[PDB]
Amino acid sequence: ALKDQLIVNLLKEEQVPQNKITVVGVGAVGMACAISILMKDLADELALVDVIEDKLKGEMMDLQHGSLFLKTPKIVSSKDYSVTANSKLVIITAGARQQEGESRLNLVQRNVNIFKFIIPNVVKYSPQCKLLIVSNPVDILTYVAWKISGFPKNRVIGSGCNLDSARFRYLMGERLGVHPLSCHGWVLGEHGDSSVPVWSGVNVAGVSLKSLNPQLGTDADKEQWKDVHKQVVDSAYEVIKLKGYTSWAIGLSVADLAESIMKNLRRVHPISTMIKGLYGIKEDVFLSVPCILGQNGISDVVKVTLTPDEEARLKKSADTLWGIQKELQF
Amino acid sequence: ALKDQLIVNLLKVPQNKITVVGVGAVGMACAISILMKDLADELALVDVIEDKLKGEMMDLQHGSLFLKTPKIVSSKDYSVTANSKLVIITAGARQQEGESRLNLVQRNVNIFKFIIPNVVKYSPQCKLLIVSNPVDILTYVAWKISGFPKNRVIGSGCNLDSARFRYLMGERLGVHPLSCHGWVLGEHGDSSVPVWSGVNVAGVSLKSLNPQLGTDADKEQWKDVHKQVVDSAYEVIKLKGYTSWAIGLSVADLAESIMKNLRRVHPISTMIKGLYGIKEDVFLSVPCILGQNGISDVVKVTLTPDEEARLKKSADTLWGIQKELQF
Amino acid sequence: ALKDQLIVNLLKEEQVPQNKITVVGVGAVGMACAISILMKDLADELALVDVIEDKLKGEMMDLQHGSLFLKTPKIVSSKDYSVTANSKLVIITAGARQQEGESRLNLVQRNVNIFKFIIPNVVKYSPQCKLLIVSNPVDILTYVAWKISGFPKNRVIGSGCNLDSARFRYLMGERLGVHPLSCHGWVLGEHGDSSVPVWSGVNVAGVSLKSLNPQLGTDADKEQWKDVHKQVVDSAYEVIKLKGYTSWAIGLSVADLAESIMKNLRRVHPISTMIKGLYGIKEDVFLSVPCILGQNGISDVVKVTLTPDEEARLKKSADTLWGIQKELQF
Amino acid sequence: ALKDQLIVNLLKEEQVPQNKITVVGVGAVGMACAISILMKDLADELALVDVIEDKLKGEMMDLQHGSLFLKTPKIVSSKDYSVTANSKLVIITAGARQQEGESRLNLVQRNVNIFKFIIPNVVKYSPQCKLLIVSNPVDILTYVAWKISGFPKNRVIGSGCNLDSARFRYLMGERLGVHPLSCHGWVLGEHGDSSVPVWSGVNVAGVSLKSLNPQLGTDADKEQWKDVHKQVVDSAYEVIKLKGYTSWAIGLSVADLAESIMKNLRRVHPISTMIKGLYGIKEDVFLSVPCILGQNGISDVVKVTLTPDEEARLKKSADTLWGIQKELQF
Ligand SMILES: CNc1nc2ccc(NC(C)=O)cc2s1
Ligand SMILES: CNc1nc2ccc(NC(C)=O)cc2s1
Ligand SMILES: CNc1nc2ccc(NC(C)=O)cc2s1
Ligand SMILES: CNc1nc2ccc(NC(C)=O)cc2s1
Repeated sequence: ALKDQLIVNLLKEEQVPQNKITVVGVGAVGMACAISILMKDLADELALVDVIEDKLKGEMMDLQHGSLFLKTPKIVSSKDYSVTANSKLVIITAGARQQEGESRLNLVQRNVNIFKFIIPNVVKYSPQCKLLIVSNPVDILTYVAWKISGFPKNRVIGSGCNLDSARFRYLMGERLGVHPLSCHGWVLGEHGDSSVPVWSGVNVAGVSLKSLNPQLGTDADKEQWKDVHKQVVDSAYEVIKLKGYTSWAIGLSVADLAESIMKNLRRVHPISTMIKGLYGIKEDVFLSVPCILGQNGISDVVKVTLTPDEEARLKKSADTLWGIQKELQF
Repeated sequence: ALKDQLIVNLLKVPQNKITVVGVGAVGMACAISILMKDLADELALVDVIEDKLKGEMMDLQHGSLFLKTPKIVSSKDYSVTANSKLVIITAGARQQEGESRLNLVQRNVNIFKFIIPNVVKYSPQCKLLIVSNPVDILTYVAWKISGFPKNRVIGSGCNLDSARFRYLMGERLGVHPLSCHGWVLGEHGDSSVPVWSGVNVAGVSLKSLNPQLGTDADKEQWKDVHKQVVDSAYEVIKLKGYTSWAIGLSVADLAESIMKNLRRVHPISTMIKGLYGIKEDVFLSVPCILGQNGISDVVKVTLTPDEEARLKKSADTLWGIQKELQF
Repeated sequence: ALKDQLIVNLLKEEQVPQNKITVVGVGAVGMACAISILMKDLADELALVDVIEDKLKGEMMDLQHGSLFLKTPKIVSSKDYSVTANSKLVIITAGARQQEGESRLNLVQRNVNIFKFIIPNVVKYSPQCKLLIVSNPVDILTYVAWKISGFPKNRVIGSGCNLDSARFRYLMGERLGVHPLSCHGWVLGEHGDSSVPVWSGVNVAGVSLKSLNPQLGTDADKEQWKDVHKQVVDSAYEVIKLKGYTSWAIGLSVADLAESIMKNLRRVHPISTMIKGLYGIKEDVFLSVPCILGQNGISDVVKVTLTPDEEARLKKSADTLWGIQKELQF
Repeated sequence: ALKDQLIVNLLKEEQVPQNKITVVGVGAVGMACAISILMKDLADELALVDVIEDKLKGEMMDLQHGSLFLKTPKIVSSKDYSVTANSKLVIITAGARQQEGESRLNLVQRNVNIFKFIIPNVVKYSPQCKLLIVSNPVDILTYVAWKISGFPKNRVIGSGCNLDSARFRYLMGERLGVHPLSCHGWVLGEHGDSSVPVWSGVNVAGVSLKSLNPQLGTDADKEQWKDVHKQVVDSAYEVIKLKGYTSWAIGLSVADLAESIMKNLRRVHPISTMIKGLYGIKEDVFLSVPCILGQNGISDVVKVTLTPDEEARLKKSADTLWGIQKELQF
């Protein structure tokens, strides 16, 4: 054989991937996660799982054909979860998505049913994985993943408000003429209608914008900064209305979270976690708060100081989400 | 104003602007890969479907926190493309299941009659990167319509075909594609030419280890690797309905050589009149040095009698189509 | 020629670089700036200039030999400033540097005299450039480079406290178990002994550490956070005491500023610019305050809200700098 | 405590890194390897070891102070090898270095002695690491580390001719007006004076320069391409004369090798390995041939077809190294 003429093999294999990531679902969100992760060099192996064989194989092939331009030497796919074995991070994007005028919360019974199959099959083959949930309603489905998997809370993460805050910071940037990296501000709570802009923390160079205008984000605000939060809440729906779905931004947001996990960075992200014990919340609610993210998932939670109004808005989001949790049928 | 309370302003054009024409799957794959390789300080998108266009723009803009391209704009109106260093054309009818890219030619020539003069109007000194199919004929057309000197009119050509060939060779050999070397030239399509004479790892000619390499007499039928290269788009189209990611990555690799003036060699579409035994204004892929002025030099690959035959055949097939077309 | 057999030239070769950077000085600082810039792919041409013929050629050669691993296709050097033609960014690292036990301010007479030569030669060949001053005392020398150059003040930028703030954020993250990217805090004023830690802006996820612990950074602070700023002031002197000089941190700091300039990012950095008009300051003092940095340099200045003590401290830094700058002749 | 007021901790972590790299030796070569590996985001922990305590701690601090600009969250140093525990890759750059005019082979007994201390300490704390030898003479010192470590030969790699081949490709590029990435050519054998340029493999776009010019690299060569290989052999001496040492190109070369290993790329590099059984070599000689390099080190060797003259040169290189190697006191 030509190969053996050209190459002397010196070593019996033992290929056990060291930085493997799995993306479950090859819809537009999942493939946006994939290309973003590939282009950030975060993994030595990428596996894709879905239920439509042809679509899955074609997406796998299309990525493989770009390998020259990449640094991820093994891209694989199967309907069978054994392909995901030894993943450090498994990203769940499968399930029904919201239509125009439909709340993400309306997706819950359909995606719970799907999760009942996906989660046990995922955790089966990857004892070291973190589970990053992207499917919606993301906060409820992170709770669901946690309950079905039996994983400890640090290992079950929801993409949560990482995108909402990125959007908030983009829109703020545009108003001030400053790059979003230098515009700081947190949208917490539900990834959806009841999210909470934390005006008290919104700043450039440590300068509190609320300190300069204490009516920031209220109806009295002459510059109507609340509209920036409204734009954040409406963003997914506006993009859905224009191009049919969203993909690129969530892909990049998920890639940003993957980077923190895979590279043990311990950056702070507003992502879905259990918050029993904070802000007077006494039940097992999952919602976005600022969490320190690394190789063991969420190891630490930042206790954001909230005004009485912000705290009320967060408890409100927490009641909403708990109310849907009480509808869950395991 | 809050802004004025916060910031003292002291000072009232982009220098590395890229435009992508067409926000179909190819176009948007180009856009995401360009954004993720930090090649541009402004990205403009142009298409004719207003809602689709604005939505893709917005979806990109929402990821800005995670990118280093501070201005992302879109419009149907080509004034948005002004001052582009590079303009990438991906628009037009796209390859369909079970059909040659050559089936798309007249309709795309018609559309280029509109797009190209509008691009030239707002960026008279850009480099044009044609991706639309059939890319070899459309690169020629772009050149004729624009009036640009030929160095500034480049087709994505066989960059991707060669990438696919090096992936497949790497999979056979257990080696990364970066370390597997080999060229697919000619048409970006069914008449492409694998230059077996050049295929090598670490400077070791595979033909030296297997003289029949790529012929019918090759006991390990490496010709099938080229067959896989030719069929690849057809199979991917059959499976997922179009191709996007590999071509976006390929186009971004080329944008990088242009924007960074790398002078790397790529098998990309250029006018081959008076080279490799060819007499008409045919564009096809040969290895070209690519940089800030586009294509400045061509590598004269030493072709076997056959490889030269296949290459002249690929040229004939294309000039066959190009001949009998109206513009 | 083999070249002509191999290659047909189709185009006359009128090369003019589009993203050229020059580094003046190939001491440890300049070469650290060089390698960091080269590894962030910010330039299509790198020019080096110094006065020691052999050292310059050797440094250039060593970089050139790495070209396969880089994406900067032309690296050149010369004593003659014609080598620097057409630069978009020129970085000045040349001049005397402080010994152990010597103030950066003690370098000023030597480095003013050298700037009288360097600055007109840079401007002669790079009429479109921004000037990034790194040579010390950086605040006074930015003022000097501005005066000599005839450039507008937006295009004459001092590396300032970009490094001091990076040190502060590193030390803070170390204490808190958080990546520096998520620890926010500004050190302003002189890049030197009179710098000001802005405790009122120090935060994680928008949470003010001073609201948590009002004594933050005072002598009554039970965790002695003032020790963090003292480590920042002393950093250069400690590293100089240990390895003889500093290089890697300042190289990375300068590369960070080069990125914002070359990619027109409009990030906010604490860098040296004129502050006449703010904080009661009447004279042409240059010091660090947070500025928006982009392709035309510093286009905007953020007005940080300072406590009375912080502001008094910033005004004293200005006074210190004016004390030396008022005596300069050039 | 302020940390606890700010942050709630969820779990006591496994603080064991997944992608740890250690650099032994913090002279110019070691620190250029360090800055390059930092800027390529290859590791989640960088450990430095050397024997001079002050210089060691100064270099650690200087790197540490740039953390904000990096994605390597822990940088540590110690003269104690406990600091290196759980390294995936340990890069040995320590020992005496070429003075001006000095042959790398002249360093051999000094560096074998240093290695009798270094290697067992490294192996104690990372029994599963790959070893990357950079110290000179690198071929013989790779043999020494292999013998002392007791590792299987796949896990003991010498940086070899990776740099010599990068230099060759740089020079060919500047001759042809092509980027080094698109110029191909292999320099094999000893990293030093007896290296062998393989003229038969020298190509652009698969076009053999020898096919164009049948006298390429020979005494008859109109254009004296052999000068190009002479320049490769002479490069380190020239740079040492000019700047006193070499650092940047070797830093970049070592980082490129680290990348292949750490990301399991399975690229081919001309690096130091045992070539017993090739080219009629009957003894445990280490020298550079093209090797497939990945997460288990050197898994495969490409068999280059050499002319009789090229093979004779290569066996000459083999004999030279074996003369010294075969009599080592250890
Ligand atoms: C077990 N049921 C399902 N598994 C999966 C896995 C992936 C996907 N994909 C999408 C895009 O929703 C859908 C389903 S439905
Ligand atoms: C007739 N003019 C046209 N311009 C454009 C510009 C972009 C596109 N988009 C695609 C993907 O075909 C289609 C057209 S048709
Ligand atoms: C008097 N002019 C001078 N120009 C330069 C340019 C560079 C340097 N080098 C350093 C490292 O200070 C020193 C001088 S002195
Ligand atoms: C006692 N053995 C030694 N270990 C080491 C470790 C590092 C270095 N460093 C250099 C610069 O040679 C030298 C030695 S000598």
